[PDB]
Amino acid sequence: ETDQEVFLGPPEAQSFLSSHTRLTERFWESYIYNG
Amino acid sequence: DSRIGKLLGFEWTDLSSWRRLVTLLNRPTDPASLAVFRFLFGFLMVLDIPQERGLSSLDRKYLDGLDVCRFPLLDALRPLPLDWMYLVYTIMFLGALGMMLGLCYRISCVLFLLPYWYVFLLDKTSWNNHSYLYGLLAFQLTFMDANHYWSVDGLLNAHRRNAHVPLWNYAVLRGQIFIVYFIAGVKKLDADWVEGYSMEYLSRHWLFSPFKLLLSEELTSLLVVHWGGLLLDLSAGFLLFFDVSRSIGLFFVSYFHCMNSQLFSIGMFSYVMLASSPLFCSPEWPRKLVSKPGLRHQLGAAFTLLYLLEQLFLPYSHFLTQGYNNWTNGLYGYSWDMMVHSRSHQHVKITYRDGRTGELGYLNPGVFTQSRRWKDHADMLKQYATCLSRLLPKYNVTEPQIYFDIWVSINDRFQQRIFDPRVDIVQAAWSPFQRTSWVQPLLMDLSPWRAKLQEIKSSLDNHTEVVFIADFPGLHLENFVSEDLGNTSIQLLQGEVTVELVAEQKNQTLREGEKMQLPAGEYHKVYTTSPSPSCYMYVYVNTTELALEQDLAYLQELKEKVENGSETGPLPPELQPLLEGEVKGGPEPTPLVQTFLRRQQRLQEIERRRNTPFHERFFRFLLRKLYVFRRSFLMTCISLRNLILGRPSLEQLAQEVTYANLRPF
Ligand SMILES: *[C@@H]1O[C@H](CO)[C@@H](O[C@@H]2O[C@H](CO)[C@@H](O)[C@H](O)[C@H]2NC(C)=O)[C@H](O)[C@H]1NC(C)=O
Ligand SMILES: *[C@@H]1O[C@H](CO)[C@@H](O[C@@H]2O[C@H](CO)[C@@H](O)[C@H](O)[C@H]2NC(C)=O)[C@H](O)[C@H]1NC(C)=O
Ligand SMILES: *[C@@H]1O[C@H](CO)[C@@H](O[C@@H]2O[C@H](CO)[C@@H](O)[C@H](O)[C@H]2NC(C)=O)[C@H](O)[C@H]1NC(C)=O
Ligand SMILES: *[C@@H]1O[C@H](CO)[C@@H](O)[C@H](O)[C@H]1NC(C)=O
Repeated sequence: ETDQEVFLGPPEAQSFLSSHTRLTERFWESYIYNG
Repeated sequence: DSRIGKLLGFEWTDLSSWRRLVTLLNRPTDPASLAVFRFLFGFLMVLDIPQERGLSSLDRKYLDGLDVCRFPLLDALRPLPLDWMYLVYTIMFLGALGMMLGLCYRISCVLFLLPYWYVFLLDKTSWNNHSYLYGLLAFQLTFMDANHYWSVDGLLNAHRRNAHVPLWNYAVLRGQIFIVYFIAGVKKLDADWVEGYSMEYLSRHWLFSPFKLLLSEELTSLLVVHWGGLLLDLSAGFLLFFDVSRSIGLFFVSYFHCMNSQLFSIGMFSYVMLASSPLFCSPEWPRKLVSKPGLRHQLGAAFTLLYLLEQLFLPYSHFLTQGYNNWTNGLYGYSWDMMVHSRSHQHVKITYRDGRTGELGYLNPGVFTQSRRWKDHADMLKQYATCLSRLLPKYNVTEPQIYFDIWVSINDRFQQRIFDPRVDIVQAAWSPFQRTSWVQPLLMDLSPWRAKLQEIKSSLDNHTEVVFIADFPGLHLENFVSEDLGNTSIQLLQGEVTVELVAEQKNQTLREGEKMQLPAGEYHKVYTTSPSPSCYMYVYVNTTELALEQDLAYLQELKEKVENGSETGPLPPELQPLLEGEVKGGPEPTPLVQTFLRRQQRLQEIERRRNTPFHERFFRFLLRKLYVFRRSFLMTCISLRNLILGRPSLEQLAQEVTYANLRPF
């Protein structure tokens, strides 16, 4: 899958804080809606 | 005439010896209720195969030539090519139809049971309680004589038309449903469920609107959602059996299952439970609506006893398979712990070191994967590490060493690591019957802080955000604050940490309460230098978003001033596209104008969506379901034609794939 979807640069891989404008209650037992 | 015999349906002397127990468990009963349950279960499985099992999405899951990392229970299991998978799903659909219509019941039950369990064991990422329940119900119904009433086999065979069935056929199903209810209730006797933490935000739904007339929102989320669920589980287990309390139990079960169907997207679980609810009535209820023991006798009793004991034992068998143990217990799917734990992942870093040059690089978090359950189990992490270790040589990487750093919090706790970030998972040791040595323990001692943290969550402004971190001694965290995230501060809550700025190589040791303002656009490190775990917090705001929002607000205010008649002076050329709304015959607009127009269009779309009648939504839902079913049928037909009569030229294949993907209209 090319070298842009498999590898990340040092600056982009250590960005710990990602804000909004870029739920978090994953309950496992919920089928993923996909058609 | 004894009271015990009237309540429980059997006398004590029936349990005195083995022969009397076998005689009791093989008494004749009416087959109507079992037939109705079989029909409903078959219909629901027929409807469920093309929706949740993945018959429509099968052409983008097992695509040939794609290198994906699978998560099967056993490494020996491998998926077949796509056409044979479609054949397997066709066989499963035929078996479900045969179970629904009662045509060749045993063969149909086998043809549904075997492929279903093959699919279930082929992937551990799609395990849930309601699929384990379907598998168990099919396994139970394989042996039961459910085809003696209201079935095609009765019309085509006189010997199996309105015949008697043993009582253990009903006993096994009743015991299974009771075990589901009671084990769910006793698993919900957790410290995170009796206190209102798990599923805390479910009281804001409109279905709980009447409860708000007499109670507050917090009392609604504590009394009704949490304690009511446990009480309803235990009471639904016990009340449906007795004749006095069966009606109230049926009403409560029906209300609870309808509300669960509407609130969640579990699928057909609520409908299957509703269909299994009337099994506790007399075995001849559907009829009034219209108007020396041998070998098998002992085998049935032995099967009933052993199966019920195994179903009781399995949810608590986590002390034997200690390899799958984690912060929670065991793999998800067969413990009946539904909606008890919630996870919010913050950051996942995958580092690789080449074994020939020594270079250090970073991989994408979820590459070569189709699910995101590998962040919480050691076995799936080991499988993913092996998959990456065998796939990376295709990208000019020699024998790699892979390290993982995953942050996760359960039920609104501190964000902490789950796996040791200094251990090569490729060469790590893992066995199913021994505890893993590279799983960090949960900081359970930091339980009460979940109160205090919430206070800080109320003290913030409308744009500030906060992230709470708990770290182990010895370890360190390396972070890169982006250029946009100006005004980022770090405060220490408990313990001792050292913060190092790498631009000038300067580190300061922070004590409790101290606050620091970290640089934006540079790298920093947090080392833990205390014998105990240290808890701190990141408080940050996005400066670029704030400036953009202020500029957009100023632009909207200027537009409103133009609209209301003020600002008699000539408009700026940049304001002209705001009034016109179309960039035709002019220069390209600034990104601010494009952003404002996009936001206005999105708001208009949201308002239009809100102002939508119910019947249009129902029609769209029906059209979407029809499209799913049609795509499933067409893809299955194409695959079967490829299998039987061979594969045509690429032009015809492309034409057929284009036709199968067409919207109904
Ligand atoms: C950056 O620091 C915080 C957010 O990270 C904010 O500072 C607050 O400053 C306002 C100014 O009056 C106070 O009302 C708040 O109480 C402060 N919040 C605290 C102390 O938690 C603000 O976004 C930025 N402040 C500066 C000085 O740049
Ligand atoms: C800032 O303080 C930290 C606190 O330990 C220093 O880190 C240690 O880093 C050195 C590398 O020079 C290692 O040899 C030690 O083993 C580390 N300590 C522990 C406990 O692991 C760091 O070097 C300091 N930075 C500067 C520029 O002096
Ligand atoms: C901080 O807020 C800004 C607000 O603009 C976010 O920025 C946008 O970033 C996305 C990247 O996902 C771009 O596609 C948009 O074009 C940006 N908007 C612009 C330039 O107006 C940003 O992602 C947020 N997070 C960080 C870490 O900066
Ligand atoms: C290096 O890798 C790239 C893509 O991963 C590709 O050109 C080839 O596999 C390698 N090329 C050379 C010259 O080693």
